[PDB]
Formats: sequence, structure tokens, C-alpha cells
Amino acid sequence: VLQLKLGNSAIVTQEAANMCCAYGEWPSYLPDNEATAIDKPTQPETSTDRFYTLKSVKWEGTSTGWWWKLPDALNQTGMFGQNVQYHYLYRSGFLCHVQCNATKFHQGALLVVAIPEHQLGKYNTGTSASFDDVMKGKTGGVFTHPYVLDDGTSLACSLIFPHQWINLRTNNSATIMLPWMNCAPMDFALRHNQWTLAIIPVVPLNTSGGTTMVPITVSIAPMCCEFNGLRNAITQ
Amino acid sequence: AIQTRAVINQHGTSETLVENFLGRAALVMMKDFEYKQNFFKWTINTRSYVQLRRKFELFTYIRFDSEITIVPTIRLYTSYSGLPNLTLQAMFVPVGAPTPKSQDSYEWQSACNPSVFFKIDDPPARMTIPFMCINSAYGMFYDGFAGFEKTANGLYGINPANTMGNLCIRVVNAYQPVQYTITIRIYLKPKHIKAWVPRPPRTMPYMSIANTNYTGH
Amino acid sequence: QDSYEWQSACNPSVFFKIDDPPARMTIPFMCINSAYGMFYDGFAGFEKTANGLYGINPANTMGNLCIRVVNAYQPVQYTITIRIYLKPKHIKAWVPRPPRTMPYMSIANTNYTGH
Amino acid sequence: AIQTRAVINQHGTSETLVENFLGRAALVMMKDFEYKQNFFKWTINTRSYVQLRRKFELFTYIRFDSEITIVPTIRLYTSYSGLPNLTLQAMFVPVGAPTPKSQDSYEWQSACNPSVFFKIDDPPARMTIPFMCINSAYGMFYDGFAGFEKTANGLYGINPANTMGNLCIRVVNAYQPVQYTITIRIYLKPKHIKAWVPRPPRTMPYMSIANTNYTGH
Amino acid sequence: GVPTYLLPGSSQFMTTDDHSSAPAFPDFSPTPEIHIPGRVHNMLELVQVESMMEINNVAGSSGMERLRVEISVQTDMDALLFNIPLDIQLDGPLRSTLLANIARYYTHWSGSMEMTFMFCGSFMATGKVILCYTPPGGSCPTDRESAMLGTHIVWDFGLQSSITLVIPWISGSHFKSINANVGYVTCFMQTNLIVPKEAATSTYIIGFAAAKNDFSLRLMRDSPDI
Amino acid sequence: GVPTYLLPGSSQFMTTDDHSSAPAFPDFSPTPEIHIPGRVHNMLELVQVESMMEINNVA
Amino acid sequence: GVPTYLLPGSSQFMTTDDHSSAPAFPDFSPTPEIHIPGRVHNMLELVQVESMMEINNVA
Repeated sequence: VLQLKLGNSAIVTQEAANMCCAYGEWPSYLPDNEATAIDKPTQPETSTDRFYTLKSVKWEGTSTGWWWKLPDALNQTGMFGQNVQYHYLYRSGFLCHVQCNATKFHQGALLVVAIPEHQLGKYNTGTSASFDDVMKGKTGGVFTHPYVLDDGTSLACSLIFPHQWINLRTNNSATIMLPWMNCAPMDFALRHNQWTLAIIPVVPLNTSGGTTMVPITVSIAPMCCEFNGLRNAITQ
Repeated sequence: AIQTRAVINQHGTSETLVENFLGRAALVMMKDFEYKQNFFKWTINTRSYVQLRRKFELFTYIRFDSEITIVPTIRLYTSYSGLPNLTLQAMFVPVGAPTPKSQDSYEWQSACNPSVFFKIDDPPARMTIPFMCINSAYGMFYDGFAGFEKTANGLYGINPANTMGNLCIRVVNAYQPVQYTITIRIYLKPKHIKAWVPRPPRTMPYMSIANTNYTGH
Repeated sequence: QDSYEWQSACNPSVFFKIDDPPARMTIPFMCINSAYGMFYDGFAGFEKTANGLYGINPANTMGNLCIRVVNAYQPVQYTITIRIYLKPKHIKAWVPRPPRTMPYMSIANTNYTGH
Repeated sequence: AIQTRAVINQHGTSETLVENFLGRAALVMMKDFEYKQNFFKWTINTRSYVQLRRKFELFTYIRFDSEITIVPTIRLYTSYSGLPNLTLQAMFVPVGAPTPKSQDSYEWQSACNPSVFFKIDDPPARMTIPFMCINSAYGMFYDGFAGFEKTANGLYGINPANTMGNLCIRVVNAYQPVQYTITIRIYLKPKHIKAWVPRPPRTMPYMSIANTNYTGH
Repeated sequence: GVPTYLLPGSSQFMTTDDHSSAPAFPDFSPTPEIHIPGRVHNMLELVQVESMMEINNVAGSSGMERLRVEISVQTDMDALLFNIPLDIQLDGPLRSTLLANIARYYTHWSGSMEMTFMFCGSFMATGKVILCYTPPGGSCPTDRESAMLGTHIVWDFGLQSSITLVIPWISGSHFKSINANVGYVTCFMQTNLIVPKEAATSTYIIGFAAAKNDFSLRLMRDSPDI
Repeated sequence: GVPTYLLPGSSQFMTTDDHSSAPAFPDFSPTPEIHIPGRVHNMLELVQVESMMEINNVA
Repeated sequence: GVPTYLLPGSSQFMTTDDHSSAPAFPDFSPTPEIHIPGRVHNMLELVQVESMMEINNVA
């Protein structure tokens, strides 16, 4: 038992704290050798580097799954949301933490997988997903065909992405840290989603005398926020 | 129905390199046009055929240089006098330039558009297209929109920076007394291939060319 | 002629013209075993419909060569004759055998007759 | 109507060199002549097309060597028997030499005029014309007159030293039983380009080929 | 001049040639390469990534049900849980794995594999299973006694939530001729599942597959999956 | 002799190729280059020259 | 470019020529050569092997 203190926020977590780093790379600021070709950004060290805890979701016996697209989930929340509305250029990592509360008589397995550039599927039609289908905000979306991962791929092979297993008889928490995943040094936050954190009940939740509720808590914290400068002097 | 078994002896791993996996010159397009649309026009892309599309979609970002080979064949119609040795012009139009609208269009003379003049009875034309993207790598999957306004929300997963350019082929001495039908085969060989972030392979059949929708079976 | 396998990127293909020098390519040693076996004293499997194939080893097949005319459809007619010339290279051989004396009776079964 | 934005990463300046800016092989002329004027004649110049003229007029003095590529195409008229492999002669006539007046003219045999004999079914002919001006650089703008007398005052801005020579193309075996139409495309690639004294770009449309007059719009 | 003569196969276009070509934009100066994570140098890295297996072979089950086999108190020892043929070419609990999908692009494959099973039951759920492995050419066991006589692990999921199996070697290619079976991995229910009253009476088991660093592939071909 | 074989795209004319060509006048001896002011080496020099702006946007 | 001229017998195919050819599978990595007994390097080794004679010429 320790604390995940990050600036203004802290979460009481379990002793596991495996902290799977995506592709074995800590998030970091944009290197100088690559910042010369583009506009120089100014890094907010506070208070964007803090844990944002969303509303807890309900894990029932028939749940298909939930996905949150970043930074869409935090585009209208707190200082990060305020910053993205005034700066037109954005670049940051993420630190997603998922926690579940259940008794010793509960069972079920969750797959916390961070899918990069997850394009939605819209099964059985030739028309692309609308704006309302992809940008769900902090509410998040719900998988309709979690087997095919809602993109025509397979959930069986989804383990190639940075993933963490939650087995209610072994552990109740997961921690995935995501670096900047893009082909460009910086990107627009309001139109593009770099990551997509998904929780899928691979093994259905079940019990006999339990509450059949088992809330799930999700927390996302930007790691190294960078935004384009907005107060550069024009003199000289 | 015969259950045969053979002893397999293997060594080495250079065969499974991504450079070798994706460095196979494959058909990307094949179109036929008549003597008098009147010419060949096609924007370069990989997703045209399912096999190559699935091969490429195993990765999120791939950066490569494109080598294009044009193999023209000519078939005559209706008396016979032989296959003419017609001159062919193949022009690459970058993403920031206009494309021709007819055979005798002004853009055929543009000095900023590379052009190759080759004949039918010659070896197939061949040229290399360098990596010509705004970003540092092509993106096969785009989880975003092009803009903040309407008439763009209907284009989800389309990044304008991911376009590869237009290839236009015409016959310079097109007008001939009788007839001919010309078939153009385009072969694309990626070079200096680098890939990032592998993804699960596609399982369900494709439903559209640029929207990753899926159906049954 | 208009089959899908003509566009396969994993099958090597050569596009050559009639009025050009003859096409030429080298096929590497592409066998599962370390050497081809001209004589096989065995069967392919343990089941029926294979006992009728004695001396046939699936690992001894060398592959298929397919040739077509891309612009095949022409107004009048033509007849095309294809000659294939095979030149073994880096040849190594083992275990010499007595030469064949009696005439052959079949293409893949080493049967013999009189004379 | 979509307001899209992309991050641009650039480095290096070798692309914007004047050598690269003006070293693009562009069409300078394109003419068609019949079997029996009877041949191709054209004095070499840059101002023929507006795009290249505007590109060159950004500088006052440019000195360069000219590389010429001739791409001939032949189209038949009215029964069919194939495209003949006619031999073509292309001759450069310097500024101090007479030019032919007919197909069977005596100047076609001049030993002081370079000549190239090429066939239709061959790769396009190509030759380099060295810097052949009296002065040390070509002058695109001339604020002066040729002489001190009449019949020259009507030629303002024309310097005789700025002429580049005449290129004449004929078909040696021109007389054929039926017919043919030959189209000649000339591509000019300046080499060893040096420029001086840049000038404001042209804005108003051109009104004449050699008098820098301007009109509205 | 240099006297030269043209060899046979001169003006030919081979789809597998390796020759330089004329650049279309000699002075383009492409975009610099920034650092992007997750670079892949060899496709052998993909087959060593663990991926889920469709162990539930019961016909009539579709979707996520195919990925989990059920152990219940109704299930009576000595029942047969699941059977996994070790051939990555035919239908079975292995065709949905990353290893199978990547290896299907090639013709000849040979190497070791890894098979991992995780028991997703309640904390106090307990029991034993027998995880037998039949070498190639043998016969898959039919009861628990036959499984115990072969190579096996007596997995007790009450204490260990996950188990790992190391398959020694598999091989196969394409030669109608089909490569023979390369072995089986079988599970038998040693005891009966014991759960408390408050816990659920039905549990599930999921499996994963992977390959070791000694795997190899040859003769890249076209995958049948359209 | 030297055995050679022709590569694909052999007898083609690319508008952006870079190859030497046969000189038409091998012994012309062109006019010497005198010194002329205002030589331009890169067109980036033109964009750094201040030029007037049409600020009055009143139609 | 390199000025070359074509010798007589240029685009010909002689059945006894010795020239390299383009590999069809540039990255196949064939099966390793294991040791097999009875390798034959020269066919003169076959004629030195004793073989039976048909001495009985009685028709």
C-alpha cells in the first residue's frame, strides 16, 4: 500500500504498482534537436500534471466494455481542458490508472489495453463513424463487438498493445503509462486522438451472494504537457 | 488426405526482416482506356487490393520510398497492320498541384511535375518517388478528423497529409487511324522501409476503401 | 488467363517481349531436404490413396512454371511455342548407381519392359 | 472549405538554389508539320511560354548553357500499315549563319552547323548548346536601341546580341506513299546557371512577346 | 567506345530484381525522421508476443465465449476440458493467435512454443487439473490415467493462478498432402471444483500462446485470409 | 566485349534526370565571364528583402 | 554516360554460355547442406569401379 502522489492529487493504491511503460519508453519533453524546425513550445509543469479521476463505471455481468479516447476525455476538464481551448498545438504523454473494488467472493478478468490510433468500426455499414460516435468526452464509449475490438481486428491479438491484466483473485489495479504516440512532433488536441484506453471484461463478472456491482475507477494524468507559446514578445 | 511429414532444417532470420516482408513489388493498380476517360489517372495508395492492404495494416506508421514500374500492353480492334510503337507520357503530380482534365491539357507541360516519355516496344518505365509526406511517417490508422467544421466530420480517419500523389499517363500520339486499347499495370516496390507500432491483423472482410468498417464472416 | 494468382507479389514474375532476348532467371535450391532424391524407396503416408503412389516424395517437387500472354487478345490469330532450357548450377551428386538399361514404361514409377 | 493544419518540419536550403530554381527542363516549343511549312524552324528563346518567361524575368542577367531534347511523335492519316521509322535531322544554325528555306536546301549539308541524325523508334535526341553570346551574360531587359538610325527605333528593347540561334528539324526520307503528321517537342534544361540583379516579379498580363507592354487585370 | 554485347534476359522486368532507379525529385530534401516508439526490425518479434487462444472448441459458441473454457461444480471428474492440436495450419484453438497469423504468411516453420493458462475464478476456488502433452506421432490421451502416464503437470489452480507450458519443438510446411499432426496439449480434471457458498459455482480458464527465440520462417507466401 | 543487360526504364526520358550530354560545339571557347554585381546564389535571399504591404484593405 | 557499341552476336542465346543470371528469390536462405556419403567429384571415378563382363558370347 502506497500513494500515487502527482502534484495536487493522490490515489491510495495497492502494493503491486507494476507500472507498465508503453514500449519501454518514459514520457519526456520534445528534444531540442527536433524543436528547432517547428515553433518552440512552453511546458506547463502545473497543474496539468495531476490525476483526473472520472466518474466510476459499473461492471455488471453483461458489460461489453468501455473505451476512453485521449486527450478527448480530458479536453473539457480542469486546467488541461482550459489549456487545450486556448493553445492550438498540444503534445503530452499519459498515465492511466484503473482500480476495481471487489470482495474475495467475486471473479472476473479485465483487459486494460491502450490501443493507439484506434479507428472505430461501425459494423454492417459503409458509412464512417460520425463526430458524435468518436468524441464521447469524459463519459466515454461502450464496445458493441468487443471480440473484434470494434475495428475488424481480434481481441485475441490485442495483447500486442501495451496491456495489463486485472484478475479479481490476484490483483485489482492496473497502471499503464503512455508516451507521445504520433508521427508528428505536435498535434491538435481537439480533432485527433493519439491513444484509446479500453477495459474489456474478457471473463464475465460473477458471484452468488455478492453485490453484482463492482465499481471501476479510472484515473488519467498528463505526464509532460507541452503547448505552443501564447505570450511571446513581438518587440525588436 | 495424405498425412505426410518432413524433417525441416532452418537457419537464419534475414528472410523475416520487415524490409523483406514489405519490400515486394506488387500490383497496386490496373486500368484500361481506349484511344479516345481518354487517359490514365490514379491517386497512389496501398489499400487498393485486400492482400497488400492487410500486409500494410499490421503496422501503424510506415515510412518508405516508392518505386513505380509501368508495364503497358496494347490490343488492337477489328483488318490488321501491327501493334503501333506509340509514345507514352507518365507524369507524377504532387499533392499541391493541379491534375489534368483532358489529353490536351496544359498541366502536361508543367516543368515542376516529373515526366517520363517511354515507348511501347521499350523496357517498362521506372522511377523512384521519395518520401513526400508532411509528417515523418505515413499513418494507416487515423483516430481523428481533418478539421473543426462540417463537411469534414463525414471524413473520419482521413488525414490530408497521408495522400501520396497522383499518377497520370497519356499517349502523346494518341490519334491513330484505326483503334487500340491500352492496359497499364503499376508495380510499387517500397524501399528503405521502416515500421512502428504493430497492430493485430485484420480478420473480418473490408466494407469500404477508407473507413475500416467490418461485416460478418 | 485472367486469374487472380497472376498478380501475386510472392510469386516471382518476368515480363519480356517476343522481339527481345530470351528471358532468364535462376531458381535456387528450394527443397525441404538437403538434396533431391531421384529414387525413393518409400511411401508418402500411412493411409490409403497414398499406397498407390510408391516412389513419390512430396519434398522432391521443384515447383510450377506458368507463362501467359498479357496482351493475348489480338484481331486475327497466333500460335506461340515455348521452349524451356534448364542449366543446373553448383551441382553436387552422391551415391552413384548403375545406368538404366531397359526402356522406361512410366514417368514416375521406374517400371521396365523388354528390349 | 476545411481548415486543416499540419506540423511542418524542414531543414536545408539546397532546394531553393537558383541552379535548382532555373534548372528544370521545360517545354519551350511544340510544333506540328505535315509530310509536304515542310519542316520545323524555330529561333531558340525562353519567353515563348508565360510561366518560364516569368520565372526567368525575375533576374536581369542570366548566363547558362542550354540542353535540348527533341521528342518526336508521328500520327498517321486515313488503310493502315504501321508507323514508319523515319530518320530525322536536327541542325543548330548559329546567329551568324543562314537558315534553310526548304526541305532540300543547301544549308542542310553545312559542315559548320552541328547536326543530329536520329530515328523515330530511338531514344529522343539530346545535345548541349554552350553559352554562345557576345556579351558575358544574356540580357532579358534592354533599356536601349540597336542603332542610331530609323527602322531600328521601332525595335526598342531588342538587342541583337541576345539571340540564341535557330533550330531546324527536317525528315530526311520525308517522301512516303501515304501520309504522316509529325509533332516535335523541344525541352530546354539550363545548366551552370548564374543570375544577377533580381527584379520584381511580373504582375500584369503580357501584351506582346518582346515589348514588356502591360494591360489591365 | 566500349564494345559490349547483350546477355539473354536483358530487357526484362523481374518482380524480384534489386536495381537502383532514377529519382523523380533529385532535390526534394524529405522530412526529417523524428523518433517514434515501437520500431519493428524483424517480424519474428511479433510471434513471440503472447496472444489469446480459442480453447473453447464447443461448436455453437461464438464471440468471447470461444476464448474461455468453463469449470463448474456440475462438471464431473474425470472430465475432458479442452484439446489443443499443436498444428498452426488447421482449425483449432491456435488459429486465432498472432503466431499463427504471422506464420501463415510463410511456408516452412519450425521452433518452440509457449502456452500459458490463467484461471479466472474466485479467490477461494480450488481444484486440480492434469495438463498433458503428447509428442508428435503419438495418440492423444482419452482419460486421466493415460494423461498421467505421459508428460504432464498437475496444475493446482487454488494456489497458482497461472501456469506456463514449454512445448519442446514443432514443425510443419505445405506439400492433396497435409502435414501430419505435431502433438496435442490436453487438460483433464483431476479433482472436482470446490467453491464456498458465497462464491459462484462456475469458473473459467483462458489461455495464451507464443513462440521462443528459436522460431523461424521461410518462403514467404500469400495468406489465404482475404 | 563486356556482357551487359538492359535494366527496366532504359530508353526513357525523365524530365528530372541528371546526365551529361554531347557538346554541339566542342571547341567554341565561350566569352569570358566578367564581374557583374548583384549575384544571387539562393532564392532565400529574395524573401529577406523588405517589400511594401497593401495594408489598405478597404474595398 | 559511357559510350558503348554493340558487338556482333550481342542479343544471342548460346546453349553453352557461362553468365550469371538474376536470382528469382534474393532472400530465400536455402536448406543447409548436411553431410551425405558417397560424393562424386569426377566421373572418372566410375570407370575405375570393377563391373561384371558378359564373357559368355554363345548366341
